[PDB]
Amino acid sequence: REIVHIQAGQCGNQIGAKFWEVISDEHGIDPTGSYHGDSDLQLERINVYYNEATGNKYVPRAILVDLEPGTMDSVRSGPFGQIFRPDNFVFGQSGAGNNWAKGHYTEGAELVDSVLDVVRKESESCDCLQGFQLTHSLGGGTGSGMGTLLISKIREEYPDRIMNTFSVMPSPKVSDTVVEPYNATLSVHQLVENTDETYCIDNEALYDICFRTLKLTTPTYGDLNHLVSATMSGVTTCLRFPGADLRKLAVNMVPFPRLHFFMPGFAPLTSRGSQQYRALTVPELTQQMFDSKNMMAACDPRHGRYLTVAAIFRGRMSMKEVDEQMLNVQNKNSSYFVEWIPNNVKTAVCDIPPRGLKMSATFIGNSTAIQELFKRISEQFTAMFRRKAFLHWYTGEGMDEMEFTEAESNMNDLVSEYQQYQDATAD
Amino acid sequence: RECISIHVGQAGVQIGNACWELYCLEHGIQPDGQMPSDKTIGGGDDSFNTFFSETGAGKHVPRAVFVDLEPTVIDEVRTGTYRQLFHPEQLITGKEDAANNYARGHYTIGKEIIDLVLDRIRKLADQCTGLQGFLVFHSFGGGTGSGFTSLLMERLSVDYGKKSKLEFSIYPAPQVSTAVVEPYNSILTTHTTLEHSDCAFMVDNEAIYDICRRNLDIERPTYTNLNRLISQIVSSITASLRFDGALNVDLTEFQTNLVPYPRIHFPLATYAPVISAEKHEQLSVAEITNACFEPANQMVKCDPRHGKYMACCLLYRGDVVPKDVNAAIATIKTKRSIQFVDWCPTGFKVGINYQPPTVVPGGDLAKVQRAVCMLSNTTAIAEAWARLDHKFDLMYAKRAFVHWYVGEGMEEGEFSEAREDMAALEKDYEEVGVD
Amino acid sequence: MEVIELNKCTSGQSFEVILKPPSDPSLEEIQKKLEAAEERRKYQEAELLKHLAE
Amino acid sequence: MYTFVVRDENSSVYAEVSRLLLATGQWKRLRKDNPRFNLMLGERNRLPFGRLGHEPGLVQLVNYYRGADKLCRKASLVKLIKTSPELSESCTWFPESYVIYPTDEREVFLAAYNRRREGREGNVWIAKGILISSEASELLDFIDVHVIQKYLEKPLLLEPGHRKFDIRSWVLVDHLYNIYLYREGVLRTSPYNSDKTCHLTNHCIQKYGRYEEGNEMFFEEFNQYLMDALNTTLENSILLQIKHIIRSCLMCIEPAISTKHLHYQSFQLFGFDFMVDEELKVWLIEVNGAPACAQKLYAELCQGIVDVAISSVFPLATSIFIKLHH
Ligand SMILES: C=C/C=C\[C@H](C)[C@@H]1OC(=O)/C=C\C=C\[C@@H](C)[C@@H](O)C[C@H](O)/C=C\[C@H](C)[C@H](O)[C@@H](C)C[C@@H](C)CC[C@@H](O)[C@@H]1C
Ligand SMILES: Nc1nc2c(ncn2[C@@H]2O[C@H](COP(=O)(O)OP(=O)(O)OP(=O)(O)O)[C@@H](O)[C@H]2O)c(=O)[nH]1
Ligand SMILES: Nc1ncnc2c1ncn2[C@@H]1O[C@H](COP(=O)(O)OP(=O)(O)CP(=O)(O)O)[C@@H](O)[C@H]1O
Ligand SMILES: Nc1nc2c(ncn2[C@@H]2O[C@H](COP(=O)(O)OP(=O)(O)O)[C@@H](O)[C@H]2O)c(=O)[nH]1
Ligand SMILES: [Ca+2]
Ligand SMILES: [Ca+2]
Ligand SMILES: [Mg+2]
Ligand SMILES: [Mg+2]
Repeated sequence: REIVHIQAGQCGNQIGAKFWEVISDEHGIDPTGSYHGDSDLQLERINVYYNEATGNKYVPRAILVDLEPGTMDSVRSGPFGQIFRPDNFVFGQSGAGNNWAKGHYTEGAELVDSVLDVVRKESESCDCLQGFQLTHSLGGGTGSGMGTLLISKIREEYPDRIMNTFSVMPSPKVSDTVVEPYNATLSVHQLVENTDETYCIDNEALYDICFRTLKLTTPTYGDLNHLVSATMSGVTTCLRFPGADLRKLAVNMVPFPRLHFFMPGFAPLTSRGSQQYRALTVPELTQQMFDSKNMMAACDPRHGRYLTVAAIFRGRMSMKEVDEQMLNVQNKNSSYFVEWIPNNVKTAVCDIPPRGLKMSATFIGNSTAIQELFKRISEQFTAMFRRKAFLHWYTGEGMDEMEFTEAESNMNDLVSEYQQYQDATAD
Repeated sequence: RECISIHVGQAGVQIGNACWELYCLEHGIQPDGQMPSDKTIGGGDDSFNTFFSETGAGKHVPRAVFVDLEPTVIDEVRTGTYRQLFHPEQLITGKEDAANNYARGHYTIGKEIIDLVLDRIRKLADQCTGLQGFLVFHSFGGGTGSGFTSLLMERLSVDYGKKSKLEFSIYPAPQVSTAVVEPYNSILTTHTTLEHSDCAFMVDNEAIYDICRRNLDIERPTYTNLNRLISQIVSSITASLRFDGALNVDLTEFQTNLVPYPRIHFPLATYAPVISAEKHEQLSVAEITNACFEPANQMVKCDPRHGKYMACCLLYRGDVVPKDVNAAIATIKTKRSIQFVDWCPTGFKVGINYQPPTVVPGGDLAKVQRAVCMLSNTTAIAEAWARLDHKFDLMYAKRAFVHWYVGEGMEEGEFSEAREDMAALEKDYEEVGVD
Repeated sequence: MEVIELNKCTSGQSFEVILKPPSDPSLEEIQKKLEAAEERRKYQEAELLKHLAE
Repeated sequence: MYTFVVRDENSSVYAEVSRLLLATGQWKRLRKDNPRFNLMLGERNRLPFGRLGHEPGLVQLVNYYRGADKLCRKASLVKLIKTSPELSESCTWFPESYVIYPTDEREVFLAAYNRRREGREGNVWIAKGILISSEASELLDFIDVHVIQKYLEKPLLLEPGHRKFDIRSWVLVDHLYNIYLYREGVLRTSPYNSDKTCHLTNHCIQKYGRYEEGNEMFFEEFNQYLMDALNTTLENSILLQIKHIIRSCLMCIEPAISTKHLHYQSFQLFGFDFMVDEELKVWLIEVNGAPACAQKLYAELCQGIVDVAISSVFPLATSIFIKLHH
C-alpha cells in the first residue's frame, strides 16, 4: 500500500517539490496539509503518499536529501514548503561539487546513515510498504552518486521491496558541467542492478518540447520541471486513484530484469495561443501521446520496438472512444510492437484529471529505442575517458580507473541487449 | 449432503459475491440472514441447506470461505448488502498479493497461509453431517487465483481424499485485463490442478464481454455486469444441488454425466436467453434450445460443429414442459451439425426446474419466463487451450518475464513440465475428436 | 427417439432423451516442493546480501 | 488502413490478390506471424482457425472455409454424397464411386462390378497415382486410401481430333455465403482410344497444342462449337447442369461451415471439375479447394476476389460473376 518518497540533490528536490505541489492540489490538500477537496475519490487512496497527522492533517511521506543546504532552504520557502515534516529534511554543508565520487563515497557516506534513519522511521509506520520512489538527476553529484548509494543501502535493509526512480538524464544541450557523462554512466551501472523501474527523463527532450511545441523561446528549469511534475502526476494516477501496486506494475512492464528503463510521455502539449481553452478530443490525445515530439527521452520510438506500453487517460471521456483510438494506433504502428509478447499495450482511465485540464493522457513505454539514449552517453563518456580527461577529480576521491571501465562495459552490454530484442521476431 | 464454496482471489471473491447475492434472492433470504419461508428455525435438512447452515437466532449462513492475499476486495463482503450473512472466520485476507505471479501465489505466500485456510475450511466441514465436496471459484490469470488455488486443490485431495471438487474458472481475455503474464499463470495452474479437479467450468471473459455488448447493449461492460451474467450461469448449474430435483443432485453426478475421461473434464456452458432489462419478445423452448448451438451464446468462443460431443446436458428454468424439449430436440438434430463420438450414445440429459430465473432488481438482465443452460463436453473447447498455449509459446521462446517466477523460488523446468502436460491435453482432445 | 428415467419432483422434472445408441502427491511431497522453493529464494537473498556487503 | 498477412507462399491466385491489395494504397502486409491483421491469406494445411476472431477490436477475414475439405478430399466427397440426405437419392450427376482402404466398401464394389461384367456392360473404372483398368483385380493390387470410380466410357469428343476434355469452373463463396460463379471457365483437352495420355486431361499429363493454345479452350469458342456442331448452346446444354451441381454441393454443407454469426469470417475460391458425356449430360469429377487459374484469367478473377470477397468486408474509400441463388 504505502510508498516512501525520497528526493536527492538539486534536480531531485526541485522536481520533487513540484510533484508534491501538483498532487497535493489534486488531492485537495492545501499548503498547510489541511484537506479542502470535494470528492471521496481524493481521499480514497490518500495514504499511499501521505501520512495522517492529528486533526485530519496530511503530511507527505517524503524524505528530502542534499549535501549543501541551498535547495532545501528554497523548498521550505516555496509554496507548499510548510507541508513537509521538519525532521524529514536531511542535509549537509560540503556539497558534492557535481562529482559522483563525492556523492557516493566521500561526502555522501557521511550523511547516508542519517537518511536511513528517517527512512526507517517512515517505514516502521507503514501498514504494508509497497516500495520506494527516488527522484534525482544522473548528471550531478548528490542525486547521482549519493542517490545510487542510498538505493544500495535501502536494498540491503529492504531487499524484498520495490525500488523505482524518476531519473533526469544529462544532455549537452542542457548541461551544467562537462563531467555529466561520467556521473550518468556510473549511475546507470547502479540503476541496471538495483531498481525495478526507472523513468528516463531527458533534459534535451524536455527542452525541445518547450521550444518546438510549447513555443517557449527561453525555457527555464521551472518550465522543464512543470512538464516533469505533470508527467509524474500522470504515471502515478493509477497508484493514487481507484483503478495496481508497484510490484504488479513491474511484473507486467518488465519482461527481462535489466531492461526496465521507461520512456514517459504526456498530452496535451499545446501552445497557449487562444487554443488552450479548446476542448481536446480523444483522437487528439491519443495521436499526440504516441508522437515522437511528445516523448520525454530524446529517443525516436520509430527507431526501435515496444516491449510493453501502458497508457493512462484522465478525465471524463468515452471509454469506448478510448479503446477505438488505442486500437487504431496499434494498427498504424503494428511494426513497432514486438509480436512475441501478446497484448502488450494496455489502457487505464481515471475520472479525476489534472488541475486546469478537462482531460489528459500519460504514456509509459518500455521501448528498445531507449538504447539510443544510453549509446549517446557512452559516446560522450568514451570521448573523454580515452584521454582520461577530467579524471583527476574522481581519482582524487580514491576511485580507480577500473571502476570507470566496468561502468562503461556494463552500459554497452545494456545497449547490445536492447539491440538483440529489437531484432528478435516470432519466426 | 453439504457443499462448501471456496472463493480465491479477486475474481473468485467478486463472482462469489454476485452468486451468494443471487442465491439469497432465489431462496428468499433477506440480507440480514433471516428466511421467512423456513418454518424450521435453527435446523432442518431441506434442499437449500446444502448451501446454508442455520444459527439459533434463525440466520442462514452460506457454506463459504473467501480467501485473498490482499484485503480490499474481501472488505467489500465485510461491508456489502449481505455482510450480515457471514462471520469473520469465513473471510481470510493477507497483506500483499501475488502481483499476478503464480510462483508468488503458490510458493512464497501460499506456503504461509494454506494452513489457516485449511483450518477455516475444516471448521465448516465439521458442521457437515455428510460433506459432498467443494466448489472452487478463481481466475486463471491472477497470481492468487492461479497460484494459491492449485496449492489449495493439492491439499484438498490430501485432506478430503474421498470428496469431489468442482471448479468455476475465469479464462483470461485481453479486452478486460491489464496483465500480460496470464498465459503463464493459466498453464501453470491447469497443469498443477488437473489431477485434482473432477469437473471445471471455464468462463472466457471475452465471451461474457461480447454477450454483454451485444445482448445487453452495454458500450463497455464492468466487472459488475460480467459477474451478474456469470452468476446466472453458476446459479443454473448449481440449482440442482439447491432445489428439490432429480438431475445433478450431488457433485459426483457432474462427473458421471459429463466426464468419461478424467483429464477431459471441462464442459462447454451455453446460456439463453440474455435480454436487456431496458427492452420484449418472449422466446420459445425450441428457440432457446436452438440458441444453445449458437457460438455467440457460449461461455467460451469456439465452434462445436468442428468437434465431437461426449455428453450433453440441458438445464431449463421456468415455463418448460418435457414435450416442448423433445419436439425442439427432434427439430434441431435434423438441422444442426451435431456429431457425438461413436462410442457414446447420442442423447441429452434434461432437467427442468419450474422456478423461472431470478435477477438482481435494477440490474441489466430482464426477467424472462424460461431459460436454459446447456452443459456439453465437446472436443471443440480444445480451441481455447490452443489459443492459450500459443500465447505462452510466444513469450516463453524468449523467456520473457520468466525471471519473475524463478525469483520466487520456482524452477524454469516447471514451465516446461506444465507446457508439455498441456501439449498432451491437446493431443488427448484430438484423438477423441478427429478422424 | 426414446425418453427414459422421467422423475417428477414437485419443483420440476428430469429425464433422458436418447436419439442413437453408440458403437497423487502426499502431504510430505508437497512440503518438499514448498520448502525447496523457500530455500532457493533464501539462497538468492544470501547472494544479494553477500554481494552488497562486498 | 487495412492490414493483411500472407501464409501460402505458393498461392498462384492470392499472390495476385496480395499485389492488388497493395496497389490500392489502403492495404499493408505485416509479417506472416503478426496477429493483428484484418485479412489472412492462409496456408493450405493446418490453418489455425481456432486462433481467429479473438483480437480485440479487429474484424478478421480468412480465405478458407473451415470444414470445406469434406467436398475437396476425393474420399470425403464420396462419403458426403452417399450419406447426405440432401444428395443421396438426388445425385444423378456423380459417377458411381466407392471408398477402399489398403467404413469400407470393398464388398459393395465387387457387388456392382459383378452386375456389370455379368450383364456384359461397360465395366471400366479409374482408381485415384491413377490407374484406369477394366479388371477389378488389376485395380486393387494398385491400391495395396483411394476411390474407385466408374470411368465414363462415352465421353463427348471434340472434333476434329476425337479428343476428351474436362471443364473447370471457378466458384467464389463470400462471407455471407452467396455463391458466385465466374463468367469464365476453361476446357482442358487431350485422340480418345477406346496409354494414359488421351485418357488423362490434366494440364501436366499433357505438357500438344496445335488445336488450341495451351490445350485450353475458353467459353466463347466452346459455345460457338456447340452451336456449329450440335445446334445447342453452352448455357442450355451444360451450364444449367453445372450451376445445379455447384448449388447442390455448396448448399449441402452450408450449415456445417457457414461463418455468419461466427466470431471470424470466411470466404473461399473453389475449382469444380466436370465431364460431359455424348448425351450432353454433365458429371462432377472432383472439387478443388486450392485452385490455380488459367494464365489468361488471373487478372480479371483476382480483381473479382478483391471486389466481392475482400473489399466487401473492408471497403475502400459491370459484373464478372453469376450469382447462384438460395
Ligand atoms: C505553456 C503552455 C501552458 C498551457 C497549455 C495551453 C496547456 O494547457 C492547457 O491548454 C490548459 C490548462 C493547463 C493547466 C495546468 C496544466 C497548469 O499547470 C499550466 C501551467 O500554468 C502553464 C505553464 C507552465 C508554467 C510550464 O511553462 C509548462 C511547460 C507546463 C506544462 C504541463 C504545459 C503543457 C501544455 O500543453 C498545457 C497542458
Ligand atoms: N469476470 C471477472 N473477471 C475478473 C474479475 N476480477 C478479476 N478478473 C479477471 O481475473 C484476472 C485477474 O486476476 P485476479 O483475480 O484479479 O488476480 P488475483 O487472483 O486476485 O491474484 P493477485 O491480485 O495477483 O494476487 C484478469 O483476467 C481479470 O480480467 C471479476 O470480478 N470478474
Ligand atoms: N470417372 C471418370 N471418367 C472419365 N475420366 C475421368 C474420370 N475421373 C477422372 N478422369 C480423368 O482423369 C483426370 C484426373 O482426374 P482427377 O481430377 O480425379 O485427378 P487430379 O485431382 O490429380 C487432377 P486435377 O486436381 O487437376 O483435376 C481428369 O482430368 C479426367 O479427365
Ligand atoms: N530538469 C531539470 N534538470 C536539472 C534541474 N537542476 C539540475 N538539473 C540537471 O541535473 C544535472 C545536474 O545535477 P544536480 O541535481 O544539479 O546536481 P546535485 O545537486 O549534486 O545532485 C544536470 O543534468 C542539470 O541539467 C532541474 O531543476 N530540472
Ligand atoms: Ca430451517
Ligand atoms: Ca485434386
Ligand atoms: Mg546543480
Ligand atoms: Mg488481487
